[PDB]
Amino acid sequence: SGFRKMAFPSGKVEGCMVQVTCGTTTLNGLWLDDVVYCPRHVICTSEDMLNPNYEDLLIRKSNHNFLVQAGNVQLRVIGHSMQNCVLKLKVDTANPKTPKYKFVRIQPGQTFSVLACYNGSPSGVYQCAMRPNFTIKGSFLNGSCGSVGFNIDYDCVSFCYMHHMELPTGVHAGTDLEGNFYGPFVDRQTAQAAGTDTTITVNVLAWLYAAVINGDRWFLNRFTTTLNDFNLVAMKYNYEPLTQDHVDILGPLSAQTGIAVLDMCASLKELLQNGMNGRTILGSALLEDEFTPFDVVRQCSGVTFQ
Amino acid sequence: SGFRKMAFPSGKVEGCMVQVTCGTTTLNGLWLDDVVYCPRHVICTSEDMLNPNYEDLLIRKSNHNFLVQAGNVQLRVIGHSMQNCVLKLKVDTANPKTPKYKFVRIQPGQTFSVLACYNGSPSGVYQCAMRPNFTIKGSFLNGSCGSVGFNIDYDCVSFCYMHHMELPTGVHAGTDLEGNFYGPFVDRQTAQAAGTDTTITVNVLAWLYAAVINGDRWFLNRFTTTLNDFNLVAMKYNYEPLTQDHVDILGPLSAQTGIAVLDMCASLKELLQNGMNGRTILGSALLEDEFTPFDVVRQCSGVTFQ
Repeated sequence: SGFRKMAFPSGKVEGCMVQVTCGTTTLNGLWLDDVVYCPRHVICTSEDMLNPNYEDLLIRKSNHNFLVQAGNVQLRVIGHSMQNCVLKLKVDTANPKTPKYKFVRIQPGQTFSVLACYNGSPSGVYQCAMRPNFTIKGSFLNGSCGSVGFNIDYDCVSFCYMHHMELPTGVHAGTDLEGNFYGPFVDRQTAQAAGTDTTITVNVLAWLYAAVINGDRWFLNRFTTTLNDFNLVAMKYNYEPLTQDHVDILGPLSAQTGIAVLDMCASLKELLQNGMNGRTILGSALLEDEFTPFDVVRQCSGVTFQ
Repeated sequence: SGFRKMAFPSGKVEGCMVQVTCGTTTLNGLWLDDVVYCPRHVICTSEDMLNPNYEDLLIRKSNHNFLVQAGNVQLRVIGHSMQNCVLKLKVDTANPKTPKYKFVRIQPGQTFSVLACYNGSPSGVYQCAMRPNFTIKGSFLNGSCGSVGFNIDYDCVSFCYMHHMELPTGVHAGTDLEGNFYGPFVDRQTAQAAGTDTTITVNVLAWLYAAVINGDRWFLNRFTTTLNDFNLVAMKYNYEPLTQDHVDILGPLSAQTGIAVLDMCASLKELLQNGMNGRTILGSALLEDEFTPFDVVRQCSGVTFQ
């Protein structure tokens, strides 16, 4: 038993992290096959970030201007191209540690593991979620750019996030592995405002199911509710509205615990109005929304990977 | 910026996990060099656990009774010995992926990363702490026995925990890599009661320092206090008493933020009495004690590893 904020094993990603240097800037890159992916603002100086013209900055760069280093082995750049907001440096050597990988663009509310790196060297791993405003609440310092978020399906590594910038508000924004930013953000140092950071209601319900599995049942009440009457209360507290698709995803958890989705909603509705009265749920005094229904199933059933 | 419950990269440990089977029981093992370490209750049946005599059970076992499997490669057991509560199965093949490792016995309050495994296959990684009652609040299912806790110092992997059993209360107990249990626990299925689970005060202070670094300062008050007057209030709330050694460890954090240790204690003392009044600190409505002062420095400065 027990429930922890669990990340995926990062071994298969550690062997793909390299150090990319272009001029004075040095950040991390993702070495898969004979291509290295990195944020395109590696070609910028501290002054260029205020208003960069990436097309013009890239003209004055040649293949021999990029220093790709894997530990102590130097990679030779044979060709460079800019796809959206990422650079694709084609190197001469393929990565022998290239795993069965895949590029995926996730939706808000999904979770993934982040491997924070500095100078191509791994520093730590943690789990987080794509907020509804397309930001993530991560832990990044200067030089962490190029760190990647990923999930694992048995033996396949699904890359879904590359870190690009920290907003003046302390939250983090990045792109998929094709160079398309999540949200309306751009890679320049300017005041960019994010929207309302709502709570991922479907994730909260999955977390309450995990609590019942582990013995916490005090929040179970005698009431029920309707999908509409719940969303009416949810919107008032800046909670994402619940749809029928969300009910279908919670089906397995409903079957294992013997508690209907709408009944669990009635317990949550009560919690949203009356609070938690100093009690805790799974050792937390707040409602957690960084576990998806799949995360709960995976952790409460012991799913392994290559 | 930002602050996350960060675990160490598990790549160097993934390559050391194997599957150990003896009769009907199958659990995980740690393959370092030509030796495989695993819990000794792998030789027990479900009935033997109620009152096992490990000496007598081990006599009826030969080297060819243990099935050590690394992925799809079979290991040959050449010699077995029982050191305290762990079995040391000497195999014929040395692990080519053996990292610079080290066995260490940690003290209560220290933190480490856990690699939860099933059938020798990694499942997830999370960070946790050795509670003052020598238990850990982990996430383990049946078959997770043999999973290891570890830290990383640059290129050296320090193994400090092996999981053995789940207590009837839902908490977890295990041994160091020499087979000595943490706490007064034994590897048999019987009612074992743990003591008072107090709060690790030194870790809470380190966490408050991390908050100030990241912009949360509302808890900073105008008071101060003495080491004795604080411990008087701490003991009332089941907090570990603070010693001078703890003050010395918080020195660097005191220098970076410009806030004296005793002043931060005065802020904590206030929080312990008046509560948090619905406010949060680093996104938490409770006082966190699973970050050591070293963890905070490491995450707020970007320490990398091999």
